[PDB]
Amino acid sequence: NLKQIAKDTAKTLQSYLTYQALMTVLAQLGETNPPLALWLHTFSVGKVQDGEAYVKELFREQPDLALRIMTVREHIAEEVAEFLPEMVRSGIQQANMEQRR
Amino acid sequence: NLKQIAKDTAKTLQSYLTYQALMTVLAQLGETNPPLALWLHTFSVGKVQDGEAYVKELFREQPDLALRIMTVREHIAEEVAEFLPEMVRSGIQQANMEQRRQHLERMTHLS
Amino acid sequence: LTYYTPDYTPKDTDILAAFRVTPQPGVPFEEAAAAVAAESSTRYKGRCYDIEPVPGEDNQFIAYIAYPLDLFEEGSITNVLTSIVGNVFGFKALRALRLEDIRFPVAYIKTFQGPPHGIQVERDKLNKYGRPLLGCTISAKNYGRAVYECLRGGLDFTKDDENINSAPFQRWRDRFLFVADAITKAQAETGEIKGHYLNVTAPTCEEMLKRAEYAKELKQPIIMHDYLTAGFTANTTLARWCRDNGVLLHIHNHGIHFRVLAKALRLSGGDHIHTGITMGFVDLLRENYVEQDKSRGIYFTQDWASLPGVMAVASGGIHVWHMPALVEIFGDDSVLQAPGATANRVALEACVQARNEGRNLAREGNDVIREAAKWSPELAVACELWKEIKFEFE
Amino acid sequence: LTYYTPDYTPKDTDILAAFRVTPQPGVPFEEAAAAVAAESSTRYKGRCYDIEPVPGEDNQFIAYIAYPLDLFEEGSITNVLTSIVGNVFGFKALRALRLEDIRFPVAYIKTFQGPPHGIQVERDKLNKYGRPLLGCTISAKNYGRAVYECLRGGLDFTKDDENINSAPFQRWRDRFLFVADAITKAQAETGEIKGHYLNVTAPTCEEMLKRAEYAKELKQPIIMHDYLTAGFTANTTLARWCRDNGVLLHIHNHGIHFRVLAKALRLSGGDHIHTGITMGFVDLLRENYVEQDKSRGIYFTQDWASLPGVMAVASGGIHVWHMPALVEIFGDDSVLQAPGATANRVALEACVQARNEGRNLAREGNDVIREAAKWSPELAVACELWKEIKFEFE
Amino acid sequence: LTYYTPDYTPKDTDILAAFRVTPQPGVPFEEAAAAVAAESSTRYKGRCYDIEPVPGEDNQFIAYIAYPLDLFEEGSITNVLTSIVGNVFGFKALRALRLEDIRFPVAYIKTFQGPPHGIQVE
Amino acid sequence: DADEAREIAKAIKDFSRFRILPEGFSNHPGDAVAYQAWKLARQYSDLQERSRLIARGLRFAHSETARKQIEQLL
Repeated sequence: NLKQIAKDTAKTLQSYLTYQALMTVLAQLGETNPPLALWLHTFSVGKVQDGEAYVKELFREQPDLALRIMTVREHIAEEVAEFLPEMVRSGIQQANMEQRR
Repeated sequence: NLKQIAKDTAKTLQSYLTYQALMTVLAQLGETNPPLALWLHTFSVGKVQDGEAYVKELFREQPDLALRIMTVREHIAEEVAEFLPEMVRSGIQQANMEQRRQHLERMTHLS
Repeated sequence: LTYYTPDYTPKDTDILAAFRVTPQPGVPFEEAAAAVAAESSTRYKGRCYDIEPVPGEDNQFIAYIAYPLDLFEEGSITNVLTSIVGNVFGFKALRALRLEDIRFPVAYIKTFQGPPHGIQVERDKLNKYGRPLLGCTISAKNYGRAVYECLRGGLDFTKDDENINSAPFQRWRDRFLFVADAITKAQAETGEIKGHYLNVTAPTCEEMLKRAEYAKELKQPIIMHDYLTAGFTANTTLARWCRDNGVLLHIHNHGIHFRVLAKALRLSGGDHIHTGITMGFVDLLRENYVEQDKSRGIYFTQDWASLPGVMAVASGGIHVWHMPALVEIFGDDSVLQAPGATANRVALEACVQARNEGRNLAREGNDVIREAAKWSPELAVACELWKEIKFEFE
Repeated sequence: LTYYTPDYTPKDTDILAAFRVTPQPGVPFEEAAAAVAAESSTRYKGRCYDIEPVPGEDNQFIAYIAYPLDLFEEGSITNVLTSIVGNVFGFKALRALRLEDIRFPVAYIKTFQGPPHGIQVERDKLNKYGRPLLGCTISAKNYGRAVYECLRGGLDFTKDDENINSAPFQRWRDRFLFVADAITKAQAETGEIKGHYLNVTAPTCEEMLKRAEYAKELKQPIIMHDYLTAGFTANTTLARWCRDNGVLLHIHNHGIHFRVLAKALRLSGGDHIHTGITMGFVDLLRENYVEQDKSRGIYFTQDWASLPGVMAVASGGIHVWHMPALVEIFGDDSVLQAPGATANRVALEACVQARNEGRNLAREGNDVIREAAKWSPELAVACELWKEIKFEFE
Repeated sequence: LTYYTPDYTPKDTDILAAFRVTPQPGVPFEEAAAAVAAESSTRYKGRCYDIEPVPGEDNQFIAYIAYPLDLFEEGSITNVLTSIVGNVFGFKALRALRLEDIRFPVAYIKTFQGPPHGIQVE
Repeated sequence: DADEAREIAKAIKDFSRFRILPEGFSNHPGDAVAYQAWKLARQYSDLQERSRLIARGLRFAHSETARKQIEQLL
């Protein structure tokens, strides 16, 4: 229809916003805690963007990174999702022109 | 920074919005021209990413159906993509209620 | 207000600056630029001749200031960097101020002598031609035993970086021998000539004259130090120790952009400095003539007019698997950072021949690393350690 | 995580740093401080022993890091400023990072020799005792004729500042004579001995050795240069030219605070440097012992243990009428910046006797300037030029 | 004959000479000037760009030769006076040859230090 | 010569680095070096400075649509 695709996309959007969390997570612990930099690739094989499935495995060890993965997503989803209406429409004008020419 | 992120997000979901473009055309041509759906399904399997740069390869062999994929970037990108602001943050509050419960599931196991 | 004459073309011989200015609320764009060109200097005055704005950014404008030729001293970078931006960063009428560019004339570039050694002159004692370089950072005997086994994997030199001076556990003299005795046992056993880059930093300079006369007596290769916590004045007493010896070439919102700091450092000296805009100054250190690219930070035009080039150093971190991404961008004429050292030389040497076949090394980079695993066991380990992280969410 | 042991008292002989840290969202306060004490150095490791927070400010916390004694080289400021903050400013896990303080031990302070001349030693050739100083900034003959008439009003010296080197209109040699010939015609005609502070800045140092051997042959007073565009390495070849001659003493969110830069500069050398917290380092350059004032930036405690003091320079601007406000704050032992020069000496000399009567010079400062107009016509002009701006809106 | 390109403007930075030339009988004015700009030096070659004559005098013509900037050593008058007129006075195809002028660029004048003392310093 | 074909090989490099063809240009290297010579000639707002980039701009431009883009500068 026209409405369920907007919840369909919002399920996929939320996944990619969790990606930008984990790339920000991974780019910072590379120098601060390097023992906590080569073990984050034990849980992010094939799908990086999980939210709690790794944490259910991280409860039986130290699960504290998750509450930081969910506080990285705050400052980006509050500063892109409001500015989103022009940011996606502006790239439509590019991909309207490049294909017309 | 954030403009490094936000400009990267601007192309990712766009390529996802040009997929629901191609899927709307996919269900449309399964009813009007079933030869044209069986050939569009042949090209669809080719594992080619970057939806903006995917439609350009369509103009190479078929310059016409690549306009109908582009057509809904004015028409279906208004009923899917302006509804994103009230439909992200609601799910974040849900994930603030889905995963905070399992800090208690371990705590009850610690109880 | 005779410091703003836009009815004027800057001459062939003028010195010529830019500034990415940001003023306080209500401050006009035409009086902040006369607040720069006048308070720098004092026919002997700079004049802001152009006032171009910046699109889609926080209220900046590009101020083009033109100082005369005679205002400055021939052959000095300290004077040029001080009579221009002495007390111009100290105003409260501006929110920010950066110095994006400087055009030196042709007449003033060839007062300077420049880097002692270039893209040509480096290949004399350095036995590496047409392919970039490699070098990794490292008690006193046990410290000498470790560089004894890093150069034995392909490293063209090594780095005594992270500030190792003479401490009470590891003195300055007993570090030089044990990484000179460690070169004499890897020059012949690997078929190439390698250095170990060593710090010369001392309290005085009379002690620094003894940390550089002891190093190369006739003992030892081309051996460097920094520019920070030091100056264009501190490193002029020893960059001109390369005018006798050929021995020290590696230099290791509101600011001054690096391409101003790179014009200051070629003309001072040195053969390969550490660091569209990443492509920007690395087409200033290496090129002869550069035409005006406003989307690259290159706001001016000045031919270098026959003066020795200077290469670049890789500045992103550890890169063991991400090797063909650097080879295209920095090109041939650059420098990059024992099982863990033999994986470095193999991944570098492999890509360079697959470039010269004609294979597009941008869109093919990983498969050239993968075919080089079938004759090298040290690249069998590394490619699994690095990141295959993707998204196919279309 | 052996880089954070809060169960530990830092010794009597440890080197001891602070940091006003600000991390990224979600980053804990206990792992950012182990991201500092470990990546500085490498029993040979610094340990963040305390984690105190900051009240009512953007999420800062004070990290107390304790490096051992033996980790460093005796008598070096370049080593201390580089092995501590080498690659610690280069993280992305922090929003900001400042270096607020350093405690040197008693054992490591007296390895250094310090400033050559102090609060005692300055009064030998300088003929001014118990009252602060005065000095104002200034073709080639016409340039010499202007300092010829600034010192003739009371200026204890003058300043060849704003970067006057040898240009093609005004060479370096023909500026030294005409402001040496201008001292010999104001020493005897005013009854005091005055200098003119001159730049020594050259491209090389071999040329800088000729801009300082020509200045004082036996010709000339105590004559200085800077620290920026120069180092603690550049100004060590000529601050130890004061170890023969007594001739160069004036030094002219995310950073390093000035009180770290002031510990680095007393111990390097010089007799009066240019600049609660304004009162803060000026009780480090001048005092012997300072107890811990957390509301002053003085976070530590270290006695200076008998080493020569160093005075301060006025750093607010032109101050002709605002004279008694500086005399209380910087005290006696400091330095401040021909009709326009005779108004300066009179307003300075007047207040100092009205302090010693017992009159509260804070709550009375303007009337002491007004009573000194009735015997000085140059203070009759100045007090009307400056600002009487008030508000009585109660 | 790539030493005579009159389709060329001498640059802002070129070194730039003149010559009041007088050739033997029958010798053309265009090959005596390529007999000067080529045998001086050896993109590294001087080029006689102009061939102007002299009115009412014995068959002279003014040859404008343009050497590049990089051809010479910074700060030397011996080099400039020798790499230009080394073995160019030694031809028999010319009756005479004089060197009337030299333009130094702005870029090459200020390599030199010059007279120590001037109209001011004296 | 050597140095001019150095930069022509650079100009075709960036013209083929792009994912998108810019307006009025095709796959020929005569369009590649005439795209840079026009892209870096928009920035002058002066007539007697841009003709240094227009004579070279009219020296390489291969298709007629790439000839019109150079003609807008005049």
